[PDB]
Amino acid sequence: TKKRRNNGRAKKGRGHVQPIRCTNCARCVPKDKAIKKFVIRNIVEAAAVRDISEASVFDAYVLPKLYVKLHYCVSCAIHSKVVRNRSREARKDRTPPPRFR
Amino acid sequence: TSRVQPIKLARVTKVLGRTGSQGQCTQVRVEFMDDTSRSIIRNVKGPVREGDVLTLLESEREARRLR
Amino acid sequence: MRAKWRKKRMRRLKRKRRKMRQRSK
Amino acid sequence: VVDPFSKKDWYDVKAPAMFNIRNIGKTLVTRTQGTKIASDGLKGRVFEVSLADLQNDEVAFRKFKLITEDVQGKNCLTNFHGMDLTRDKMCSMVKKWQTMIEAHVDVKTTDGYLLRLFCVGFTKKRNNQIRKTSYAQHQQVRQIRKKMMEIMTREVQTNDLKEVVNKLIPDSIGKDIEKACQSIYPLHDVFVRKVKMLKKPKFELGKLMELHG
Amino acid sequence: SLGPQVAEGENVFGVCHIFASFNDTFVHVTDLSGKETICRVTGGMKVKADRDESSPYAAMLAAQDVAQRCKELGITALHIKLRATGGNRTKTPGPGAQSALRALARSGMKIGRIEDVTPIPSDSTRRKGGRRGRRL
RNA sequence: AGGUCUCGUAGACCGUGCACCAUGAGCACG
RNA sequence: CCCAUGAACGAGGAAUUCCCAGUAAGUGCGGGUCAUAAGCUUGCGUUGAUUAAGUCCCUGCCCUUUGUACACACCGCCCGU
RNA sequence: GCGCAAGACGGACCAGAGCGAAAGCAUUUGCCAAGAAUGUUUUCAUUAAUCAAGAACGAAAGUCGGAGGUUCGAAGACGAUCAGAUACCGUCGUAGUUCCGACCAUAAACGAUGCCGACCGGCGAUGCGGCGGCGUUAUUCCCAUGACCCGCCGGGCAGCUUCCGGGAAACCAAAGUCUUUGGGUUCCGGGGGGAGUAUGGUUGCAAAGCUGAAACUUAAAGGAAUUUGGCGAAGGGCACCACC
Ligand SMILES: [Zn+2]
Repeated sequence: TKKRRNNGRAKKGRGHVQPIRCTNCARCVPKDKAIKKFVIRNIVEAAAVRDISEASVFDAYVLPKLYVKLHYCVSCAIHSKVVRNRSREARKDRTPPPRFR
Repeated sequence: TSRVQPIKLARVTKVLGRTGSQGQCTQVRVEFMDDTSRSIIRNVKGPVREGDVLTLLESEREARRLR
Repeated sequence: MRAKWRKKRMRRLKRKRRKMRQRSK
Repeated sequence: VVDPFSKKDWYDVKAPAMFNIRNIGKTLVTRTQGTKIASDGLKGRVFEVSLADLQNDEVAFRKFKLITEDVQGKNCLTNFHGMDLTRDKMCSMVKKWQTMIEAHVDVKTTDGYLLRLFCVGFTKKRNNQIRKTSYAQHQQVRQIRKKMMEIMTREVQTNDLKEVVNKLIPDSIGKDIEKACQSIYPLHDVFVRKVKMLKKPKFELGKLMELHG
Repeated sequence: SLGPQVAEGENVFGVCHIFASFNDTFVHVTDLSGKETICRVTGGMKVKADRDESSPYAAMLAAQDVAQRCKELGITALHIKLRATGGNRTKTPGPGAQSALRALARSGMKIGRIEDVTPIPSDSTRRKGGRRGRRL
């Protein structure tokens, strides 16, 4: 039967979307179907930031950040706990979850 | 390390949840006597009151998960 | 038995029968 | 059999007179072992340095390329080779729900220097703007790109390398572009992303003498 | 073999190229010119096990060995050149890079500016594997 | 003239990954 | 009941059991079994602690959501030579 | 680390955004040609949608001729996994994957919903063109321009709610205006197999494409949605016969 109002993607007037490769896998997934992960991290986060802070020749030296973007296949997205499954009535919530941490 | 560091005193302010795999460790908001401004989070072991004074060896690191 | 490999085997059988017919005549 | 660091030397590299601090580091090279000389092997080296390691207090995420081509003994003198940006700043400037404008201009200076000036550009959401999109039309992007092209080909051919290296140290061309393209679309984030040097003239030692002062 | 000028409060600067894949960890130390390396150690140098080639502990051993080596050689200021496997493969650096950097800092060494110099492509060729990928 | 500005708190991830799954002899009662 | 004979055992591998206050543990006394009868069990009494006011990691149990071509209900149904 | 050479592809910007009849389309610049929508007190005056024969285009794979072979990689070779692997995995690797011309016309070519036209609720945003109106900016004065805000109009990709209504229900502003059954017009379905099979015709170098049965057998095969169930599915809670 019909599961969602859309078809698991965002293609509405296109027909063909330029496929992309997965990160953990190598699946040829379409661009609007894959789950996109954009994580903002730095080089060291908690176990070495003070150890660098008293080992740097420049005082008040801010650590540079690392910016990567991840494309996930759906099986890789479920297997890596990126996205979960909800109930029938709770599926139609397009708002992102509150990023408290 | 090969560095010397003086013993810095500490004081808890509010007890937090208990971390660890078996619930052995405890999170607590802990604060320094000689530096009233700064306050860090440290993992403690054993039963803690809501204002007892604490002895800490290193003031550089921060608390984390059970891992 | 999904229909794709059933159709593949039936196509191979049809090709074998046709090529037997053209070797016979 | 023998330790390789016994037959080694130590040399000092000198920044040119366009900068402020002439000492940026030290390098090492082997002795004149046999028929080969240690002079040419010390020549083809590219010294990546930051802007804050050259001047006092400025933008610290600007990188410069320095190459040596002359030695005289226990000392090396460098020359400009290119200008780049750090990767974290480049990844930090790009974000969703805005447009990116890029262009490249091939320019020739008064000397034998065929450069290649790149650029970036990102539109700015207004302070009272309610729309989350903030995109631009294609012809507006074409006009802004043509304006950047003519600005970057306006200021190179009529003048030499030294004062345009001096002009590249602060935000001058980017501020001129952002002031010029304000009426078309109010972009805010303008930088010269990468400077590449293609062609070399015939090398003569007097230019390297007067370049370092 | 050693720095000729006396180091009263200043320091000499070299670069250290950390290259951390998902199955190896490279610590490569080179002068500021980038051409002349001085010493290199890998994660397979300090362990007799092919599986633990990209380990935090092997990274600590390699970092301590290379820190000691440049300590008798005479380099005390390092510029970190961190790198993942790059290319058409993944861009996240290996877990041994952080442990190697922390162990290099713990040896009593001064560092300068750190950055990531991983070779990200614009658009490279086809990735290794099939259309359905490396399924398991 | 003073010297330790005041008030409240999740600020938590980060060498972590798992092989080895073939088959079901049947089946009541009003 | 009395006298002689005086072995192993020098605080025990892998593994595993029980227990938050008059508790565990030490200690003795009653009852059942009984002609003769407690190294067992059930009650009683004396002395009397260390640790903790949590967790879901292990071992199990319960609930919600989701998938199903299973309803004699996965020890189920079921495709091909 | 410095250069050189070759081929492939245009990330991040990239969206329930745009264009195209559909396949499909993403570096900059130049040339040629076409088109929707908006505006119009311009022109012709019924010239109109659907359409058997017929005609163009048509993803990938496959075929026919050659400098192209960088990466990837059907068959093939090797090593492990396994009771048994010529499967999942790893290393090489032919034909292809790239271009120019000659072919075939098949997909879940799916919005699993033919085309034109009329009527029937609201709301908030998006893209194009036009219109009106406080204010800010390209510094301070004046005009219109680009950017922003507040409305409106027409077309389009779309979103939320309901006793408008319908449906077997999932659900639907169309899948509504249907026993109170008629707006116009092409293609197509009659239980499940046999079977898209045999034969004939037709097209093609070939692979195959279109047209397309019968005999025999069967009382079921199927579509929605509830209750414990069963997951080598994800969470949450409890327990000194679980742990610290
Ligand atoms: Zn994947």
